[PDB]
Amino acid sequence: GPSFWLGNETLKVPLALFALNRQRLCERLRKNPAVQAGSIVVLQGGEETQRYCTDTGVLFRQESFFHWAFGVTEPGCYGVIDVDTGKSTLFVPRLPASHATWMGKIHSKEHFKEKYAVDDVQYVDEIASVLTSQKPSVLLTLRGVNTDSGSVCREASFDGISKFEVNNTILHPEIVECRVFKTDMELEVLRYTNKIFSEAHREVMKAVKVGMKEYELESLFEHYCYSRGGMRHSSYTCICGSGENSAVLHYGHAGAPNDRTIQNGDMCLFDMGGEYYCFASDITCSFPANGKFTADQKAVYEAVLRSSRAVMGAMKPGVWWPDMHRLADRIHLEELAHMGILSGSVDAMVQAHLGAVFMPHGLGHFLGIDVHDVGGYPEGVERIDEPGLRSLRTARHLQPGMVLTVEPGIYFIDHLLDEALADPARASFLNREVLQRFRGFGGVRIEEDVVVTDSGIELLTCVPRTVEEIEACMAGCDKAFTPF
Amino acid sequence: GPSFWLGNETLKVPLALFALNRQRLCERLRKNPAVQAGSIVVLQGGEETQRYCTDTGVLFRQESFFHWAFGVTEPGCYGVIDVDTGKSTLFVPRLPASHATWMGKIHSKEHFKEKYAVDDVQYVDEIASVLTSQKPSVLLTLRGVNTDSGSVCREASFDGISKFEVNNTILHPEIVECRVFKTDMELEVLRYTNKIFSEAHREVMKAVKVGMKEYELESLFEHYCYSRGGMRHSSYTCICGSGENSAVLHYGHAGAPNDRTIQNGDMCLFDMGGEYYCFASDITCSFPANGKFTADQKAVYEAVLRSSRAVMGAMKPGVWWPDMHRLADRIHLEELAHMGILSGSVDAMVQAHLGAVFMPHGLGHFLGIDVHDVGGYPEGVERIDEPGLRSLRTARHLQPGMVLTVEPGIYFIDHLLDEALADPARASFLNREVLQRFRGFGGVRIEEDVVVTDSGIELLTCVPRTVEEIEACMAGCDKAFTP
Ligand code: PRO
Ligand code: PRO
Ligand code: MH2
Ligand code: MH2
Ligand SMILES: [Mn+2]
Ligand SMILES: [Mn+2]
Repeated sequence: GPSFWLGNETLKVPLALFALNRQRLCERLRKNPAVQAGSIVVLQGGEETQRYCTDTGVLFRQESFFHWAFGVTEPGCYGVIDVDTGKSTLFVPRLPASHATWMGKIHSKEHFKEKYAVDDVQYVDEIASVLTSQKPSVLLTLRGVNTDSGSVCREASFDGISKFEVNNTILHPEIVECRVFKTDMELEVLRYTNKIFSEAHREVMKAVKVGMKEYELESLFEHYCYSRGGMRHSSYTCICGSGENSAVLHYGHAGAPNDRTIQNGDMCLFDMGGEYYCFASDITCSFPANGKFTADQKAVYEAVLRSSRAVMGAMKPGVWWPDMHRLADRIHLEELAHMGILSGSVDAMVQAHLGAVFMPHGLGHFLGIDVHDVGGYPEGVERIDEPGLRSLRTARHLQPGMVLTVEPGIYFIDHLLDEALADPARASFLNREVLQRFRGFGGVRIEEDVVVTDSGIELLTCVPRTVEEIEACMAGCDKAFTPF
Repeated sequence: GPSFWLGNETLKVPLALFALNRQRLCERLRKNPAVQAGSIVVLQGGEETQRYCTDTGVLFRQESFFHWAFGVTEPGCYGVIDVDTGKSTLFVPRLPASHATWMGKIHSKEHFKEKYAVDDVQYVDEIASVLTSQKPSVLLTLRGVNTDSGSVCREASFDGISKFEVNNTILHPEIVECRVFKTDMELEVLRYTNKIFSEAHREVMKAVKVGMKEYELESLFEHYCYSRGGMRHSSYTCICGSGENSAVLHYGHAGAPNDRTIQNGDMCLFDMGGEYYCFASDITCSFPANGKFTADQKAVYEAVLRSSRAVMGAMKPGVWWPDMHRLADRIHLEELAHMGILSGSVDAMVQAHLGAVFMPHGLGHFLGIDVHDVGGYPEGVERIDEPGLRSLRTARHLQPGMVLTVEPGIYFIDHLLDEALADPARASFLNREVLQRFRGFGGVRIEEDVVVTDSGIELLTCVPRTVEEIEACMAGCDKAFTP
């Protein structure tokens, strides 16, 4: 069958991937006792948007559920699935003649049918007539709450939809659950995005020089990924945090746009990712700007390497993700105590939530079509109201087919350190004279992407990770990729 | 005073630029009979957005009128200007403590006052109280129609604004008119954006090889502009059209995403643009993929070079922009006839609107904080209902300080050609025996950015333009090498 491809060495993604997702969704819905025979899933694709009141176009990226089901890159579409038969119908815009001048060839419905390997293609202006002729019992539309943004998913609507029976509660939990478990075809794409991003991280480690701006490395990474990987869209704003900026967890946004000069002695924390055909990946590398770890840098870094690998080594089906987060906390505290930053009983430190002072974010998150992927907190799975754990993006137990980031870190964040020092329950653990040396250190984060298997995990990411590996990578002469 | 800067060799932009814009707006409003004493201009900045229902952030770019007035890069702000005194007050978000963990330092109001060189800074939630204390006669807010998108500008609103007198008709045409005329400080930024984009276009011409995907060149261009120019944001999606794709005017969007393999013999049309600190520029270079113009490519290309240079040489204050569009049409028709593609009376071709078959878009547009900048069709300036001319983004007369693109092109667009061949009014002008050779050629567009001056124009763009200059650039010749 057909495949999405951007030529050269980019990955061919079969449109069969989306057909399988549609099948899986129907299979799940058929088992839901509330689902009536004759139901039709109705999804609405994204539309082109512009900047404020201007005619400046925003680069179009498909809505994630719609992509998951159909893989359609064009704006202005709808897609429906007959639950009982699995039959798919794509609705495409009927375009004006002037499109051929400004935008490109006006493709036939048959072109789209072949391109997307759906059962039928119709024009958007006929959606009410077409669905009427199919005599559905109920239209199943998408409405629910994303548990990372708190936003409500936008339900499909079209002129005439008021004449149908519409249910907007059943679909969301079911399609979310399908997205949580990746098919082998989806995993192939995530292996590819990890390959390209792993290569680009290596090129950045090779190219970094003291005196560069953070954004120079962001730019190089993005250029490698687009020109060599076909990765055009960003799945999130890149974090290139040097020096004290590596303690700022989502550094790099408009308010803090990666314009610090990298200095001799800095630690760099490079959290850079993106997507291919709307499949995301998310990798973080930490390394000394000047290519040589100091003793302090080695100690902090190897603490996070230790928790990274202890978590990966423990992950397998049935493991509770919050237990992995607490495992990382305990290891960080042990290592910070060995360094002399902390003293006392690590058991007592854990009871006082001291780990969250050094790792205030969740250990890691589901990954898929969104970087913070859906389904972390389905009905019955509660957020834990404790420091650190409350920021976890899932409190689920692991099952085969889940894709997770594993991203422990240790940071020196002044307002958290200052809170802890003011609190007698935590202050006693902290050795102020040693900690003072680490003020302004920033932090270290090591982020791997993994898939849960029947027996453990498959690591998707492949970057240098030990101190010796990183130092060797940075000292390499072959860049093999020199734009100007 | 303070400046915006991204270090290295990027441009330092004084915040005085925005203070001057505020002063100019107040001076214009003071002369407006609809404006009473005690008025306050109220603008609302852009907010952060996310992709659909996800927590995936969209890179924040400031709303253009707000930027013009304040130069503020942070989301969630408001800004007000006392018309009588020019006093400026910036309102910034009151941030949660957790911001310090995830997003960065929580800056004081004094930090922002110093950063932006405004007269006062307050928190956004205090805006009703602060404006109440100033006892304004009326709040002047922004509402009007963008004549390229047809969208209505978003008017500022806040909790409690219903307790004020609000006027939303006065401000828009006045702040638009201010934006139409660039200050010397604004021109410095547009000289810089043209410098970086011109350099990046040269790098693309040097790097292009038969067999590359179009998007490889898009990527290289963007990398130059960001890493060397600090140009992070795109002001529109790059058009990297090879072969027949060069006849698709806004090629490169999600539906046609620059994924064609460049072939020997292709013409390339690279319309590649962007912005620095929300100041745009927009440049198009056309060139043979293999670095050597064929006779046919030279002829089409030099036809557009001729119209480009004729328009640039004719532009000056008082010139009616539609007359420049028709000048380009006449030159294209003359040159297409000199090539043997057309025959007959060129006067008759013009009367038949034949130029629009080959150039269906407007000759060029205002440029500024938006790539298609505001103010092309103020009240009383009408769109001309003729082929080609109806696509013009302004029908104004030129005045000093306007910034325009000059972007004639010639394309071979099958459905427009076929329409002309079916039309007895146009068909006889076309010589199929020669035209058939140009089917699938794509097209050529040459786009320069210029400033209208007292004496004519200032050309901002600096890229190779003659056949010899382009061939030298693609062969890796240094700059300052003069064929
Ligand atoms: O947002 C999150 O969950 C992770 C934490 C560090 C950066 N990304
Ligand atoms: O949109 C416009 O007015 C011009 C025409 C060619 C591409 N940009
Ligand atoms: O977390 Mn990246
Ligand atoms: O038109 Mn560029
Ligand atoms: Mn992550
Ligand atoms: Mn233009």
